[PDB]
Amino acid sequence: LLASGSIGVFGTVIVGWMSNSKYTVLATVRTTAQLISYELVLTTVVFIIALIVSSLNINVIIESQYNIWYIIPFFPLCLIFFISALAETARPPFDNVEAESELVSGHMTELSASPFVI
Amino acid sequence: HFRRLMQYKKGSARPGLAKYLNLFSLSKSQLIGFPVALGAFSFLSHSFANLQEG
Amino acid sequence: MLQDLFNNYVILVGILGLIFLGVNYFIVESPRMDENNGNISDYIEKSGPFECGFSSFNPIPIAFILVALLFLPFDLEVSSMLPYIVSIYSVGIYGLIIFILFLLILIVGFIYEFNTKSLSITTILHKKNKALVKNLY
Amino acid sequence: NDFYDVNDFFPVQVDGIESSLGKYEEFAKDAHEWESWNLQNEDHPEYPVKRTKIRHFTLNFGPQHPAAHGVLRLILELHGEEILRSDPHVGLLHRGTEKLIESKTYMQALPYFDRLDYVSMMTNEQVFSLAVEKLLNLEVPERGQYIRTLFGEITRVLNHLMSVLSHAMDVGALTPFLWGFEEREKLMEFYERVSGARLHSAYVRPGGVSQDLPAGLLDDIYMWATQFGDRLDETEELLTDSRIWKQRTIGIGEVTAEDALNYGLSGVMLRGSGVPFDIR
Amino acid sequence: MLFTSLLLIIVYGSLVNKSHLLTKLINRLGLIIIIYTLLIHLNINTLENLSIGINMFNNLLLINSFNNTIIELILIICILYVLLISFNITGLSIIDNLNYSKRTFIVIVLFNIIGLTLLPLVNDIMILFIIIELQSYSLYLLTAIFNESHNSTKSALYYFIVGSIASFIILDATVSIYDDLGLTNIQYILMYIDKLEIFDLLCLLFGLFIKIGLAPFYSYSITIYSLSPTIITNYISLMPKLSILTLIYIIMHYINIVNNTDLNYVISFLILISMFIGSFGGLNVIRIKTLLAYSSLLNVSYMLLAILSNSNESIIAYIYYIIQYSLTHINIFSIILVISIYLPIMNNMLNVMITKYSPIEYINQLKNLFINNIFIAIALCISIFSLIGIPPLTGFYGKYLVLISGLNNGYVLLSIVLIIASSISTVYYATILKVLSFDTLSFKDIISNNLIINTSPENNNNEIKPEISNVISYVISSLTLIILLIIIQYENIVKGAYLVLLYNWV
Amino acid sequence: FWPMTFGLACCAVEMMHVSAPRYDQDRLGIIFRASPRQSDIMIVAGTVTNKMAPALRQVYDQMPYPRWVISMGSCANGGGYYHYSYSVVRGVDRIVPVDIYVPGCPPTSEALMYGVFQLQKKMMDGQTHRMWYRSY
Amino acid sequence: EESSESALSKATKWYLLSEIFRGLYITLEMYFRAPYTIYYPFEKGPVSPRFRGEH
Amino acid sequence: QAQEILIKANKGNPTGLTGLFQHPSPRPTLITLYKATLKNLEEKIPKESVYRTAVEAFTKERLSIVENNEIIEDIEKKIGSGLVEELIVQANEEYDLIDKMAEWKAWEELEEKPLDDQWTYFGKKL
Amino acid sequence: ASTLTKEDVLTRSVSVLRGFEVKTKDIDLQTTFVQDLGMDSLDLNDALVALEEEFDVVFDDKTANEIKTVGEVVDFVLANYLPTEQSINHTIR
Amino acid sequence: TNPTAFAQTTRYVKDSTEMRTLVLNLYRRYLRHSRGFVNNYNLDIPASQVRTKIRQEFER
Ligand SMILES: CCCCCCCCCCCCCCCCCC(=O)OC[C@H](COP(=O)(O)OCCN)OC(=O)CCCCCCCCCCCCCCCCC
Ligand SMILES: CCCCCCCCCCCCCCCCCC(=O)OC[C@H](COP(=O)(O)OCCN)OC(=O)CCCCCCCCCCCCCCCCC
Ligand SMILES: CCCCCCCCCCCC(=O)OC[C@H](COP(=O)(O)OCC[N+](C)(C)C)OC(=O)CCCCCCCCCCC
Ligand code: SF4
Repeated sequence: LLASGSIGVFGTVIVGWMSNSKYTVLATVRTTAQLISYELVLTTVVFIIALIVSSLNINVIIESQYNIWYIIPFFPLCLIFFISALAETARPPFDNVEAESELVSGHMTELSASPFVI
Repeated sequence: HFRRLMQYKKGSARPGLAKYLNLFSLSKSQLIGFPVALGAFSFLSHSFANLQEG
Repeated sequence: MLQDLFNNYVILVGILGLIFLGVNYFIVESPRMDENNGNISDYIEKSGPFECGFSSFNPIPIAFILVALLFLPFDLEVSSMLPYIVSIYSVGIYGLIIFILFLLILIVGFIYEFNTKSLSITTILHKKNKALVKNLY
Repeated sequence: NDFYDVNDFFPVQVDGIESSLGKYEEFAKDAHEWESWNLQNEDHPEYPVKRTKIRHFTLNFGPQHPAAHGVLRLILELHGEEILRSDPHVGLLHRGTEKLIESKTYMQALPYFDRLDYVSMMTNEQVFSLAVEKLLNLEVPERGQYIRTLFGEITRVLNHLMSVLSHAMDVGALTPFLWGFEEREKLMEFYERVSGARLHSAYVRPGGVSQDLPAGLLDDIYMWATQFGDRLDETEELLTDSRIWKQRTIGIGEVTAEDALNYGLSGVMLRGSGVPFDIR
Repeated sequence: MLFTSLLLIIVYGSLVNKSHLLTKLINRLGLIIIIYTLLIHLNINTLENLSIGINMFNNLLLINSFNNTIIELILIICILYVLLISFNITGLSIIDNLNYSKRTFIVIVLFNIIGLTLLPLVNDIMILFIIIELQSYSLYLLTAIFNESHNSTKSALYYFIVGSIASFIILDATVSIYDDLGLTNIQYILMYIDKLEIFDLLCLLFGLFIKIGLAPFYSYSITIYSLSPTIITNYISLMPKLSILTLIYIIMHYINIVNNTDLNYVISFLILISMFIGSFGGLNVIRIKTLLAYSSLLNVSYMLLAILSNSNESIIAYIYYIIQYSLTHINIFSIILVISIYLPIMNNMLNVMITKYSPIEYINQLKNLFINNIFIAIALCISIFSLIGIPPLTGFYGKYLVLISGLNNGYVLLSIVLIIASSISTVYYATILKVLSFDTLSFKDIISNNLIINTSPENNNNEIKPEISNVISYVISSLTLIILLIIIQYENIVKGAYLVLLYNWV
Repeated sequence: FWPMTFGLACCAVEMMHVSAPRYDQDRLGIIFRASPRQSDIMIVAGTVTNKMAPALRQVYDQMPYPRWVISMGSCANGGGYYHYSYSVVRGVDRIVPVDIYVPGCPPTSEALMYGVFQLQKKMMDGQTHRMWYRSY
Repeated sequence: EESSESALSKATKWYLLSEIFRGLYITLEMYFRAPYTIYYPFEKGPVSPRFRGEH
Repeated sequence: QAQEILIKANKGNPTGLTGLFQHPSPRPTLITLYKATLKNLEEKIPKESVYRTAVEAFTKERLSIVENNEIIEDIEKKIGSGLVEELIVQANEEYDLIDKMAEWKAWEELEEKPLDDQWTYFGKKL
Repeated sequence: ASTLTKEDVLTRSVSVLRGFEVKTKDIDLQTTFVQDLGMDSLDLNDALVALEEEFDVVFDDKTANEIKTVGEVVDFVLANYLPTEQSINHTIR
Repeated sequence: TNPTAFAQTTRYVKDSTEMRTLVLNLYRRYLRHSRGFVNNYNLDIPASQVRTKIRQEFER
C-alpha cells in the first residue's frame, strides 16, 4: 500500500516536466518538495500502527481492533495521519500545488480533456 | 573501433568525448598492424620454442 | 496465498488504461466539425503555452534543495525499521534496546539540523534596515 | 555590459617555470594538450569567467489570473521564490474617462463616476457631487445630507465585503466569500429600491439626491441591521483567531507610518501603520 | 572513545557560534579525543596477547598483532595531522584562515578515523562492504569541505564517481563469492579456499586497487591530488593507503594458501606498469603536488611488491615501509605548508594565478629556500633524499627490505625494474633539490623585501620574534632527525618488526 | 458549462453574484475555470480596451473546440458608455466571434442567467453527428 | 515570563487545534440552515417600481 | 570635532507609529540638536531673512520648555507636536533646511518673473 | 582558452569589410575607417556592430568616439576575447 | 522602489555635443539586439532586415 503511494508521487512530478515552462514547472519543485516530506510522516504513522499489532497485514490490523479502536489510544496519530493524508493528496489547506490564486490551475493548466479526466 | 564510432555520433559538439576518443582512436593500418604483429609474435614464439625444446 | 484474482485485477486496470487513452480519439468530433480552422499541430495558437494571455520569454533556494537531500537519509531510517515491526516480540528486550540506540544515533542527526537552521528558507537577500545618525561637523 | 559579464591572497610573482626535462618555453608549443600544465587556476577571483546574462524568471501575474481584480500585467521578477522587483502594468482598463467628461455636461458626467469603482458607487459620485456643490456655492438641505450619510455607510459595507472577503478568498478561505455575498445581495436591494439599478445608482447628483426614499425603506434597512450584526461574528470566527489566517498575513507587507506618508498612502493603508488620520 | 566524543563534538559544534577562535579550539578538542584513543588503545591492546588473533562482535571483526600495529600507526599520523589545523602553520591570518572557517573539518576527520581503523579488521563480507563505505564517504565529504572553491568541489565529484565504481567492483566480487559458497564470514570461506573461484578475490582487489590509485587507474588520483587544497591533499593521498594496503595484505595472505600462479602474473602486470608510469610520469611536470602524486604512486608500487611476495620477510618489509613513508609524507607536506610564506609579490608575465587554497603549486616556487631558511631546506632535502634512497636514511632500508622479500620469492624481473624505476625517479626528485640550492651563490647578494613574511608588522624590533610557529616547526624538526638518525635504532626497530605476526606462530 | 473568469470591469461584479448563494451557478453545473484549456466558454464582461484586445485574442484562440463566447454588458457588445474613447474597442465583436449578447449596464444577475440559458438552448440544438450522416 | 496561560495550557491549544476545531463547528452550523438560493427561471428576484430596464 | 547625534533608533520598543523605535536618551539629544540649530543660523542665513527669524521663534521657545520639564510626557504636552521621537525628526530635518535654504539664497528678489498672460484663467484676471 | 591570434582576426575582418560599401577593397592594419572607407556615423556603426557579431566582443562607450583605424579593432579583440562558460555537461564527462 | 531594467533618468541636456554622443551609442544598442528582436517577437524578417529597417528609422 505504501509502495503504490510512492509511484503516484512520481506520477505527479511528471505532469510538470518539459511541457514548456509557464505554470506546470513552477509547481513541480514545489510539488515534489511537499509530497516527499509528508510521505515521511505518513509512512511513520502507518508503521507505528503496524508495530502495535506486529503485523503488516491489513486484515490483521483490522481484526485486531475488536476490543479497542486506535482512535482512543492513538488520537494524536489520527490527526497526524489525516494532516499527512491531506498534504499527500494536495488537498487544501495544503493546496499550493494547484494554487488557484497563484498558479492559475496549478499543474493542470496545460491539461485538458482526457488528460484532465484521468 | 566500431563501438567508438557510435560514440562520436551520440555527441560531437562536446569537446570531452571527442578528445578522449582520439586517444583510443586506432588508425586504419593499426587495425591490421596489431593483429598481424600479435599474431606473428605468437607464431614465431612457439615455432622457435619447438626447435629449442623450451 | 493464491493471487490469481489479484493478477486479473492488475490486467484489468492495465487494459482499462488504454480505454482512457482511446475513448477520446473516437468520441470527439473531428476538426472539420467544429470550426475546421486547423489541426492541433497546425493550430499553433491553441497548441501553445498559456501565460495569462501575454507572451513571455527553477533556481530553487538552498533550503528547498537541502530538504530534498535530507529526505534520503531519514527515509532510509524509517524504511529500515521494517524488520523490527514484524519481529518486535521474538527479539524481546534485546531488540528494543538496540532499536532505541539505532534512533539515538539518528537523533543526533536530527539535533544537528535543528541547531544550524538548515531547513529554514531564510531571508538574507533583503529586509535590511539602518538607523539614521547625524554627522555634525 | 548588456549581454554578458566578466582579492585577498597576495599577487604572487612566480616566473621561470621549469620541469625536469627542460624549461617552460621549450614545451610551450605543446602543453595546451597537457591539462596539468595550465597556469590559470580556476579558484582565482580574477580568473576570466565570461557568462551570458540569462534573465531571471519573470512570471507574468497577468490579466488572466483570478487574483487580479481586473486586467493587471504585474511583471514580477523573482529569483527562487523571493520578490526582487515588481513593475505593475496598469492601463489595460484605461477607458479614457477623464477625456470624455470634458465633452459632457455636469449632469451627464455623473454616471461616469459609478463606473470607476465597481463596488463603492454612492461614495464615488458623492465626491463629484461635493466638487460641483463647492463650486456652485449651494448647500444640500439636512435630509439630503442624511441620505448621503446613510448610503455612505451602506456603500462602505458593500465595498469592504468585496475587499475583505476576496482578500480572504485569494488566501484560500472560500466560505466567508459566499456568506458575505448574500449580504451584498441583501444590501444591493436597498440600492435598487431608491435608484432603480442594482449596481450603478446614478442617485447622488450635484444638489442633493435623485429621488426621495421610498416609504418603508428605513424599516427594511433597520431590520437588516439587526441581522447583519451576527454576520461579522461568523466572519471573525473563521478569520480573526485562526492560526492559518494569522500566518498568511502577520508581518506581510510592512509599511512604516513615516514611509506611508512619503508614498501618499491613504485609508486603511495609513492607519494600519499607526497614523490616526481620517478624512471624515 | 571515538564514538562517545564524536557525538559530543557534533552536538557541541552547532550549539556555539561560528567564530574562527571557537572553531580552532574545537579542533584542539579533536586532537585531545585522538590522543585519548591512542592511550586507551595501547592500554588494552598488546602484541603478545594478539598474536593468535581475537574475534570480536560475533566474529564480524578479527584483530591480530598485524592489524593492531596499523591501527596504532593510523592514530599517530592523525595526531600529527591535526597539529596542522589545531595550531598555526604559517602565522599570517590570510593563509591560515582557510583551516579555521569550516567547523565540521575535524568532525569529518573523526568519521574517517573510525572508518580507517576498522577497515583492516573486517572479517565478514557484510561488514567489509559497509566499512569501506564509511571510510570512502568520509573521503568524498572531506574533498568537498571547501564548497566555495571551484577546484575542490570538482575534485570531490570526480572522486565520488570513481570511488563509487570501485565500491561496485568490491560489492560485486563479494556477491559472487556469496553465490558460489553461500557463506559470509571470511573464516568460514577459508574452509572452502580450495573450491571457490580464486579470481573473485582478485576482482575484490581490483576494487581496492582503484581506491589507492594503482595503474592503469592512476589517472584520477594524480588529477584529484593536484586540485584539492594542500591542507586536504595531505590527508587524502596518505590515509586511504594506510587502511587499504593493510586490507590487501590480509586478503593476499589468504590467497597464498592455494598459491595461484595465474593470479600472481596478473598482479605483477599491474606492479610492473605502475613503476613505469610512476617513474616516467613525473619527469615532465611543473606542479609540486602533481610530482608528489607521482611519487605516491611509485612508493605504493614498491610496497605492493612486498605484499605480492607475501612471506615472513614481507611483514618485516611492509611494516617498516608503511611507517617510514608515512612520516616522510607528513614531513614533506608539513614543510610545503610552511614555506608558503617566502613567496615573492608583484609590483606581468604569464599571468600565473595562485589561490589561497594552494599557495605553493609549482616546483619553481621553492627558489632560494637555501637563502631564506637554510635549516628548513636541509629538512626538505633530507626528506627528498629519503625517497630517493640515500643511505642510511629511513628510505634506504625501505627499499633494502622490499628487495629482500621480493627476491626471496623469485620476483627477479620486478626487482630489477623496481631498481630502474628507482633510478629514473631520482631525476625528478633531484629537480626539487636543484631548485632549492643550485642558484644560492648567484643570488647570495639580493635585495628583496618582497616576501609574504615581510607583510607582518614589526612588534618591538628588540625582542626576537621567530618567523614560524612553535608547534609546526617542532614537528618538522622531530621528523627530520628521525629520518636522518634512524641508523642508531634500526637494529632494535627491526627487531620490533620480527615480533609482528600474521598467523605465523611456528 | 464551465466559463472562464474574464472579468474586466464593473460588469464583473454581476458575474460574481451569479455564483453567490442567492443564484448559485454551481447548481446548474457551472464551475468557472481560470485556464483557457479547462474552460469551454468565455464570458467577456467589461470594457475591452485597445491595450487588451491583442491579449484577448490570445486567450480566445487557446480554447479547445468546441468553444463559445458570451458578450455581457454594453461595453462588450458595441462600445457602451466609452464608445467615443480613443482607447476603447467599440464592441468586442471586432476581435472574437460572439454567440449571444447580454444587454445591460450592468446586466442584472438574472439577465446573465437568461443569456446563459438561451445559449444552452442553442447547444442542445447542435446536430454535428447527424450532419456527418445527412449533410456530409 | 509574562504570559497568563501556562506553558501546558498554550501547548494544548497549539497541539490539539483548538481554534480550527471551533472554526469547523461554526461552519457545520451553517450546514443545518436554509440556503438563500432561489430557482431561476421558475422564480425571480425582487424588483422595484424604479427599475431601469428595456427602453 | 567629529560628532554623532542619534536621529532615530533601529531597535528597541515601538512608539505606536510603525518603524519609529523609542529613542534611548532623547531629552539631552533634543537639547543638543536644538542648540546646534541656532548655531547654524548664525553662520549661513542673513539677518533680514524672515525664515531666520521664524526658526528662532519656535526653536528657542521649545528648547527652553524642554529644559525646564524633566518628564518626557510634559515635554510633548506643552510643545504639542506629537511624540518625543517625532520631535527629534522635526528638529533634525529643520536643521538641514537651514543648510539648503542658505544655498538657494531664497532671501533675494524674485528670480524668474512670470509672463503677462501666464496667471490669467479664461480671460478674466484672477 | 583564447584561441584567436592577430592574423586570425585580421583575415576574417576583411570578409566582413568586403560585405559593406568600402571605397577601396585593400584593407589592412594601416587602413583607416572614416577616411579610407568613407564611412560616416551610421555607416561605421554597422561594421563595428558586425565585428561584434563575428568576433563576439562588445565595444564600450569609451572607445566609441576614440576609434580611428581598423588595426585597433583587430588588436582590441585579442585583449577582449574569452570563451563562453560551458555547462557541466560539456566541461567534464 | 527599484527602477526597472534599462532605465535612465529624464534629464534636460544643456549641451549640443553631448547629445550627439548619446544618440550614437543608442543606435548601436538597437543593432546589438538585432538578433534578439527576431527571436523574441518571432518576426518573419531576418536579422539583416531588422537592421535595415532600424537604419531606415535612424536615417529618417
Ligand atoms: C586501442 C587499444 C586500447 C588499449 C588500452 C589498454 C588499457 C590499459 C593501458 C595500460 C596503460 C594505461 C594508460 C591509460 C590508458 C591509455 C590511453 C591510450 O591508450 O591512448 C593512447 C595514448 C595517446 O596516444 P597519442 O599518440 O597521444 O594520440 C594518438 C591520436 N591519433 O598513448 C599512451 O600514452 C598510452 C600508453 C601509456 C603508457 C603505458 C605504458 C605501460 C608500460 C609499458 C611498458 C612496460 C614497462 C616495462 C617494460 C620492461 C619490463 C617488461
Ligand atoms: C652503456 C650503458 C648505457 C646504459 C643505458 C643503455 C640503454 C639506453 C637506451 C637508450 C636508447 C634509446 C634512447 C635514444 C633513442 C631516441 C629515442 C627517441 O627520441 O624517440 C624516438 C621515437 C620517436 O621519434 P622522435 O620523437 O622524432 O625522436 C627523434 C630523436 N632523434 O620514439 C620512440 O621510439 C620511443 C620508443 C617507445 C618507448 C618504449 C619504452 C619501453 C621501455 C623503454 C625502457 C624504459 C625502462 C623500462 C623499465 C623501467 C620502468 C618500468
Ligand atoms: C503530544 C501531542 C500530540 C498532538 C498531535 C497532533 C499535532 C498536530 C499539529 C499541531 C501543531 C500545529 O498545528 O502547529 C501549527 C503549525 C505551525 O505553527 P508555528 O509555525 O509554530 O506558528 C505558531 C506559533 N505560536 C506557537 C506562537 C502559536 O501551523 C499550522 O497552523 C498548521 C495548521 C494545520 C491544519 C490542519 C487541519 C487538519 C484538520 C484535521 C481534522 C479535520
Ligand atoms: S457595460 Fe456598464 S457595467 Fe458593464 S463594464 Fe461597461 S460601464 Fe461597466
